Amino acid sequence: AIRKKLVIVGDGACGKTCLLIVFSKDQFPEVYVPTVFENYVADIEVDGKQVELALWDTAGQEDYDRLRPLSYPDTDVILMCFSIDSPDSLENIPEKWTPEVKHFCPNVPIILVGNKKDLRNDEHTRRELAKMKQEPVKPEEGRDMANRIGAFGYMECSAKTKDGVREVFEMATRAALQ
Ligand SMILES: Nc1nc2c(ncn2[C@@H]2O[C@H](COP(=O)(O)OP(=O)(O)O)[C@@H](O)[C@H]2O)c(=O)[nH]1
Ligand SMILES: *[C@H]1O[C@H](CO)[C@@H](O)[C@H](O)[C@H]1NC(C)=O
Repeated sequence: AIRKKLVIVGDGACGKTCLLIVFSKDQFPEVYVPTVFENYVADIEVDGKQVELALWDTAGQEDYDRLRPLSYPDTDVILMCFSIDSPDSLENIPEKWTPEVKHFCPNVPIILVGNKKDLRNDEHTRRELAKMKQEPVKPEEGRDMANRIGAFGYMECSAKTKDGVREVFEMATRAALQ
């Protein structure tokens, strides 16, 4: 049975747990899904192959710099997340998450994921970000960061609408396999 360990990282509130939840809920047959993910085993089928994806969430540990990395050994793929409603979350990709992940997970493939894409054209978030002299992340900034950090790929998604979620995990699975 092919098993791959997936760790999701990124700033607090950038949507890591909701992303795992939407994906996990999409499994068939339908199962009851918990609200915490550590070696959570999800079954996926990708290009005719059954894969056990063991999901680890760093939500709740984003400030535990010494404890969080204990989860990194044997990781096969990384979902590195920022939120499209938070340019600050994007800046932490090269400043915090990428040096960390490359240190503890050398040569482990990274999927760069822009969560909450439904917020890009959200009138309320535009207003809030404007108070800080910021605006939503544009797709091209996401793509350029992916190249900059050497990510396997860049994907945008919304856990709210579910758009792009499937494809995030398909890409992560292919990367873990390859
Ligand atoms: N609009 C929108 N909100 C989201 C999305 N994903 C998560 N959220 C909300 O953003 C907040 C943080 O999500 P969570 O998954 O707990 O982030 P975490 O801190 O990285 O685990 C919660 O209020 C979520 O309901 C999304 O795709 N779109
Ligand atoms: C399972 O999910 C429900 C929401 O769907 C939540 O109320 C419950 O606390 C969760 N149980 C566990 C063990 O995560």
